[PDB]
Amino acid sequence: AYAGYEVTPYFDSLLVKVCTFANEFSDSVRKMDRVLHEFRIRGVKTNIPFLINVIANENFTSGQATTTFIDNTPSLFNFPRLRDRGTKTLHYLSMITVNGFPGIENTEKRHFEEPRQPLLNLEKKKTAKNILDEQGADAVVDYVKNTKEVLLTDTTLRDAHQSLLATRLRLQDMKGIAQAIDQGLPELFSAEMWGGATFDVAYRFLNESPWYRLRKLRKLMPNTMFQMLFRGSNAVGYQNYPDNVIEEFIRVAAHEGIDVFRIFDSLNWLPQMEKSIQAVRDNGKIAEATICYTGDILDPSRPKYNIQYYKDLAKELEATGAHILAVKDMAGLLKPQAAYRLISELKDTVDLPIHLHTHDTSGNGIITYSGATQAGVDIIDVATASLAGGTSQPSMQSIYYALEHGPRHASINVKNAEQIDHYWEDVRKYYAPFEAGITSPQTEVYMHEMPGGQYTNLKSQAAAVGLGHRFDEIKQMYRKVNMMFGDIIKVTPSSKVVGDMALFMIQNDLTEEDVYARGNELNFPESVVSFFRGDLGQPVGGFPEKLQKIIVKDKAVITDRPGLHAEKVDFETVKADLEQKIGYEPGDHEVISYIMYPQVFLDYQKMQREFGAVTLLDTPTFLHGMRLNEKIEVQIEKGKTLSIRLDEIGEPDLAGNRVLFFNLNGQRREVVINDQS
Amino acid sequence: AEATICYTGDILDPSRPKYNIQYYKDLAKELEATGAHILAVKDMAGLLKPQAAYRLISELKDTVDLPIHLHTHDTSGNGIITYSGATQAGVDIIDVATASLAGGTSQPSMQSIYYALEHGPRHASINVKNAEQIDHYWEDVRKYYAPFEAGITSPQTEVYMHEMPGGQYTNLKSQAAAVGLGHRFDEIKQM
Amino acid sequence: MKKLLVANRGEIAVRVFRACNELGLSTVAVYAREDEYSVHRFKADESYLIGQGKKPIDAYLDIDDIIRVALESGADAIHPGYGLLSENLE
Ligand SMILES: [Mn+2]
Ligand SMILES: [Mn+2]
Repeated sequence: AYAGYEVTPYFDSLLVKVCTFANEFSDSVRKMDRVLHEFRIRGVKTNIPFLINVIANENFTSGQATTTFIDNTPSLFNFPRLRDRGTKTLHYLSMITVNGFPGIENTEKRHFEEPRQPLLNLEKKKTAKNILDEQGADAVVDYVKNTKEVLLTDTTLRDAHQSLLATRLRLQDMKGIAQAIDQGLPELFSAEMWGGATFDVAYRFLNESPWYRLRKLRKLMPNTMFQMLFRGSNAVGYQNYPDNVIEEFIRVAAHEGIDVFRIFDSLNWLPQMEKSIQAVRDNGKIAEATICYTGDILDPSRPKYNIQYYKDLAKELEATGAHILAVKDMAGLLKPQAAYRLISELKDTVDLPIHLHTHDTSGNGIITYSGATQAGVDIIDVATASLAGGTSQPSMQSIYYALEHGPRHASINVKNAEQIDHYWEDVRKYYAPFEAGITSPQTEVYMHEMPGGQYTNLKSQAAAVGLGHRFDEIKQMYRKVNMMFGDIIKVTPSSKVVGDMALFMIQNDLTEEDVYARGNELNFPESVVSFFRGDLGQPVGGFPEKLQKIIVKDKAVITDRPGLHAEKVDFETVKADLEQKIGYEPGDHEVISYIMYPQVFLDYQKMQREFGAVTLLDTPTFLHGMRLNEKIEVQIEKGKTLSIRLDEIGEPDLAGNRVLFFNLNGQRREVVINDQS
Repeated sequence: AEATICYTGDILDPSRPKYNIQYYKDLAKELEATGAHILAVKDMAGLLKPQAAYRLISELKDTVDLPIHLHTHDTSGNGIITYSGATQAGVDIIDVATASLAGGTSQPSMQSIYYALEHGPRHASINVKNAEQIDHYWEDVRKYYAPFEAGITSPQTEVYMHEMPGGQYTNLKSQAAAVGLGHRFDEIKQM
Repeated sequence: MKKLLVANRGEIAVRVFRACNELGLSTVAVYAREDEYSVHRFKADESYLIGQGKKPIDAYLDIDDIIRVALESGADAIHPGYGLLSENLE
């Protein structure tokens, strides 16, 4: 039993005989227990787990076991899932060091400096989080209403990197500065740090649990309200869940650290928001009911989403017992004039604080927030400067200076923020592969109204069908299609609906006329049909009737809340069913993740089983593996760390395998990995 | 002939009194006197915050009768709002770049400033539809220049602390790397 | 007594961890940079760098820094081992 020895099938299985000895048999046992635990035999399975159980047992330690003791003690065959972190990490490091990371060119790994830690000037302050905890949600609303300054939410840990780095920001980078945010910027209303694309993307692409992300941040940021975007009917998913699920999600999310639930619906249809709002209230947390903005209120030719529409909806939403009204301008369509008229009239209409969210795509985000802060807007959404601009939020640091000597200041420690922005500046360099390339102001968004995500995903879809060259026509169709469907609110997932439809029409060379004529002989994309079946809920002002029949055909249209039609779900049935599938008792959050994203959650578990807690790797490592002669330390617990040098990379054999030669904690380690080319 | 005043400091910062509001007014007088057709304010570093822009354009318009042509840079993220402030204070002309070559250390967007002032008291005089179409050509052409592109550009307010114009910052990052001090550029900005 | 820190290295540090382990005590080890590849560092339940910037032997003599670690770690006791600080009154 030595390093490098090929265990063959021919001879018996013995690796090593271990004796212990001591005056007292009790102590002979103690020593055996230590030794079995001390052994580190990697490469082949061993019976040690079994032996440990056996010397733990009171029948044995008494000296009374019989020949049937083992076969009659079922307890001896429950074995702890063994965590070999060294091994699994090296597997990962090897996989990436040889085959690269999926969906990014296999480049070579840059040498990166330690990212800059901020010099902060701290000031103790009570925080909305403190108030919420100590005195409840309504007490926070009072705190907001009695704040003169415009209050800021930091979208840097969610919408910012969703908008700019395809949602690939990683917990390891987050936790390196989380504390500095919590202490350096107490002035914040909240940090948006969950929901949106982060939930699936963390599982699906970063192989880290969003729940883990939340837990680990929640400890580091004890005085900062945590806010999440939340789709009224579907929480973080895209299937049609029954109401008991949504309530359950919320219970858990609330429990696990989330304070502020911005609740929206893709067609601003109140029935989908109602339960969730109540649910949030019931868990003692803050609930932002949200209106999504589309069109231009100061454009008389688009009267459908005129100033009245928003006022009326705001009334209705105030009526649900939401703590806060939120205006989510997904596409950055709020021009600054309109922002002043809109925030103004809504403040007249309802007494609940207004939280505004736009995107700086048009170049007009800062001036739009400025206008809105003149009209009395209570809270606005910003990103640190280094992850701000273009299709991100407007700059937190910039908006301070924009309102500096004005009637209303922004409530933020700008010196501290500028220092923190240095860390984010540095870290964003790790994400180069996901960067979207040259970004400048673009006002065409006013013409087509695609949110930043929809534009990215439709540029993808178009290239993969070889239409990348005619994207100019595709944008034009998106605009026509939107009008064809009655001029609708385009956010996820209604944005994809118009998306899919506009592609389909170009692809098959059909105009608006061609659809109305030969629609019945055409199979419209799934999304387009679900929309018109009412599976997304009911659009403002309902569907166009002729076109509905044409698209729907035989299929069963609903006109109420799709969640009523949802396949009933039992937590016990599913919890048991899952325990079998992953091989341990899942916590309530695992259950619910499984309900939300079943396939993805299982795939995440394979990845975990194969590769471990990749979460703990620095991002350049996580994405590029290692360089010859490179050394790294991976912290796994407080005081436990994997020191990993890489010393050689073998040539491949005939089976397309290579052997990588690491030193992990002063031990040579040979690791076999399939070179895939 | 545009006679030009270069802007530095912060007129609304009482601790930097050297280039206070009076300084500019007095110089503007002198320049009007030279028979210049137009007064120009050249904010090289994009230091003109938007409140200051309104006070400054305002007081200069009170001081001299020649049109004012303002030029800033969108490095801080506050170019459009600064132009907005200035256009409320009556500024006659402003300097903009097509959107595809705008932003960061360039000028603020010509297309954006139109929409920023769209339903306001004072509009921007430009054919914005035509401008948006032209911006496509510039979008495309800028791709040819990829080797010279300066990399990921985002808003940066540190310019207010150091006051380096965009060019000086580029050339001093060069000089610093070529003397192996690229790693200590933070100290160089402080100096 | 739940946890013990060995203010030492190498064979004797490992000796003690063993003794600890057999008495159901958690262990804590300390190590200089220069000793980062020492077995004893990884034979304990948790281990902590000490003496930062110092000469390596000086680090194993840095009384304050050791205790800093003893405390941030949660240790109820310290085994000195032999040599180093084991005979030191201060
Ligand atoms: Mn958004
Ligand atoms: Mn210039």
